[PDB]
Amino acid sequence: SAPRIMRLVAECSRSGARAGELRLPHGTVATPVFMPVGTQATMKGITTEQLDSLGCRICLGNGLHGFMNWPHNLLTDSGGFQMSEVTEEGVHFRSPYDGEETLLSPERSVEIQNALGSDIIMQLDHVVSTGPLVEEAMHRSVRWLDRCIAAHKHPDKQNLFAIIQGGLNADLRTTCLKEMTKRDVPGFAIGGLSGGESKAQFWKMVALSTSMLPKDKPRYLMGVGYATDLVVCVALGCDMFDCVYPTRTARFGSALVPTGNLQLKKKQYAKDFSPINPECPCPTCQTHSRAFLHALLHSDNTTALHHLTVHNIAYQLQLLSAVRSSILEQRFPDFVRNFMRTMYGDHSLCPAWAVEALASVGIMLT
Amino acid sequence: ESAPRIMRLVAECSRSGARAGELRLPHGTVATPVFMPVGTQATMKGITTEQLDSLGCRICLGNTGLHGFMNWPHNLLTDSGGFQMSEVTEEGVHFRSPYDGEETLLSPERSVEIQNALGSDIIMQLDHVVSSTVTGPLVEEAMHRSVRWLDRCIAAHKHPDKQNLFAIIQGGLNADLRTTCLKEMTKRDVPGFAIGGLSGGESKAQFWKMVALSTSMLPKDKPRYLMGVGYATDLVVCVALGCDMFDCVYPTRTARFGSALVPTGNLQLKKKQYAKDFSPINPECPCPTCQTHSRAFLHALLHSDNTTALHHLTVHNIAYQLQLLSAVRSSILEQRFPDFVRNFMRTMYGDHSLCPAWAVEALASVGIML
Ligand SMILES: [Zn+2]
Ligand SMILES: [Zn+2]
Repeated sequence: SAPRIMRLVAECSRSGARAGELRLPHGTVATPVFMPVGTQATMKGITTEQLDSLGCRICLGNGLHGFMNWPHNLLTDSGGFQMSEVTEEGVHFRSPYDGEETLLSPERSVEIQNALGSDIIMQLDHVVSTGPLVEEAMHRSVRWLDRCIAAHKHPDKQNLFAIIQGGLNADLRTTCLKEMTKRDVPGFAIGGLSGGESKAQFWKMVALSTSMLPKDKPRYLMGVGYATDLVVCVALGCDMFDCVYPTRTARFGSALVPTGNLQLKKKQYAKDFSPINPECPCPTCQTHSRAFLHALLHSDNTTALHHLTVHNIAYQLQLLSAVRSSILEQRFPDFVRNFMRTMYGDHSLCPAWAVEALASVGIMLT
Repeated sequence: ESAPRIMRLVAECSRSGARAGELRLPHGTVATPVFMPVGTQATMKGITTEQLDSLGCRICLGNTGLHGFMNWPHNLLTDSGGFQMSEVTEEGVHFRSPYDGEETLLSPERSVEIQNALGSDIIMQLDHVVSSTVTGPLVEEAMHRSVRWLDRCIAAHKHPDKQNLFAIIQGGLNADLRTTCLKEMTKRDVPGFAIGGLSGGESKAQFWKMVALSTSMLPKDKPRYLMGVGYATDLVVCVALGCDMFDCVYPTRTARFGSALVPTGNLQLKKKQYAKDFSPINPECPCPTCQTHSRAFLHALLHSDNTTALHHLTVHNIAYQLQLLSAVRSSILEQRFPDFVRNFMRTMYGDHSLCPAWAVEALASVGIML
C-alpha cells in the first residue's frame, strides 16, 4: 500500500460524515472542503490575498502556482469536458488558434498536468451527452485511467484521481465502482451528478458511490454547490466539492444566506442599510450594505459582481468549516437539524429528497 | 504671477490645432494626446497592473494611498466624487449615506481632503452639475456655483507641488453660458483644465462646436482634458480641435456587448459568422488577446463563459485605445497629421460620402479636407 494523503480525524457515529485533512505538497487542507474555481474568481478581480484571507487553502485551476501567484494547493481537471469526436486514441477537436485537427490523449492530458505542477490531477475520461454507447464510454474511461496511471511519472509530487462514471444508471456505476477500485490511486472523484433534475436519483447515486469507495481515501464530488446538497452529501460520506455556484449566484445579483439567497436586485433592498449578513466576517459585509449593493447592481454591475462573489465564496468556506466543527464536536445530527430548520422552516417544508437521504444515514428531522 | 507649467509642447500641426506633448507628473512623464482607461473597471474584470503596464499605459483613472491600493507605479487621475453620489446647496452635495444611511455632506473642502489622502497626481475640482433636462436660469446658477467651488478647492488644496488640481468648464451645450464659464475660470491659475458636460450627447453637431469653443479660450500652454469621450472618430476629431487628454468607459462597455474594437469599427463577435473564424481579432494588434485567442474561441466563450470573454475583450479594447492615440501622436511628430486623418476616415467609413457629416464639417473647420 502506498502512503495515504488523507488522515481521518473524526467520524459521525450515526451517519457517514467524515472530518479529516489532506497532506498535499503545498500544505494541509481541512476536509470536508469546498474548492472555488480560481479563474472564475480571478476574472472578477478577486486576488490571491483576498482568497487567502478567507481561509481558502485549495482551489481549481484551468507553473500554474507562479502564474496565479498562489502559495497553496491547486486541483486541475483533464480538460476533456471543456474542449468534436471521441475515439479510443483520445478526444479529437479543432484547435482554438491554428484551427487544425488536434488530439488530447490520456498521455497528453497527464503530460499537460505534470507541467502545470498542481497538487491533485484528474484522469481523462470519456463523457457522452442514451443508448448502448454510454456503457462503452464507461469501459473506455477505465482503460483511459490505466493509461493515465502509466503516463504519470511523479506519484510523490502529484496525486492522480480517478473519476467514477455511470451517470444515473445504478448497474453501470456499480460496474465502474468495482473496476476502478482495483487501481491504487490516491483518491477518487464522483462524476456525472452535476445539475441533474431528479434530486431523488441524485442522492441515491451519491450513496451508491460512497458505499463502495475506499474509506481511507478522499471522495471528491464534482459540480455540487447548493447548500443543502453539501450538507446531505457530507452525511453520505463525501469529502471534497467544487462548483461555480457561488460565482453563478453572484452573476444574478444574489447573496448566499442561511435562509437561501437574497435577490438584491429587488426594490425591497433599496433602503435596507444593513449588511448581507451581520454575522458574516467577510470584507463585503464590513464595507457594503444591501442598499449599496442594490444600487451598484443597477449602474455599476461589474463592481457589484466582485463584492457579491467575495461574500458568496466566503459563505461556502464558512458553511463547511461549521460542518467540520460539528463533526469534531460529535454533534453533526444536531447541526443538520438546525441547518434544515433555518433553511426551510420546519420538517414539513423540507424537500422530500433530503429528508429521505438524511434518514438513510439515521439523521431524523421528525 | 504664473506657476511652473506641467505640459511641454513638443510639436504642432501646421494646418489644425493638434498638439503633441508630454506631462511632467510625480510618477513619471506621460505622452500626450493620451486616453486614460478607468482603472477600477479594469481591475474588476481581472486586468492586473502588470498587464496594463505592458500595454504602455502610464496614467489611468481612480475611483475616489491609492497607488498602493492598486499596486500601480505610474500616474493616477481621480475625480471629485460628485457625479456618483439628493439635494445641492452652497455648502456642498447633500445625500443619504450608503453605510449608515444617514444624511451626509460632500463639500469642496472635503473632496480635496479625500483626494489629498488618495495621493493621485491629478485631482478634479468639485462642481455642481445639473441634468440636461434642466433648462431655465437654474443652469446658470450652477455654473457660477462651480466657479465659487473652484476657488474653495484651490484654497483647500495646500500641496500644488505634489498634486495637480484641474478646473472643469461648465455650460453644457449653451454657447453663451460656456463662454462665461471659460472667461471666468481662465483667470484662476490651475495647472490644467477639463471640459465637462459633453459626454454621451445626442447632437454630434453641437458637440464638436462646443469642443472648439472651449479650446479657443483655454490656455495654449496648459492641458485640455475632455471627459467622457472614447469613440474612435470622436478622439481623432477632438485631437484636431486641440484636446490633449481623454477618458471613457467605452472600451470596457464595448466588451460587455461582445464587441472588439477594430480599425473598421467593431466586430460583433456574438454573431454566428465568427463561430468558425480562426484568425485573431486584428492580425496587426500586438495585444495578448490577439496572440492567444481567435475570433472563434472568443465567440464560443461569449455564449458559455461570458466572464472570461469580457476579460480578454477588455484587454484588447484598452490596447486599441492606446494604439490609436500613439499613432495619432506619432503622425503629429512626423508632421503628417492631416494624412493620418484621411487614411483613418477612409478605413473607418469607406469614402467621403459615407463619413458622418458632423465629422467632415469639424475637420474642415481646422483645415483637414477629405
Ligand atoms: Zn459576507
Ligand atoms: Zn488585440
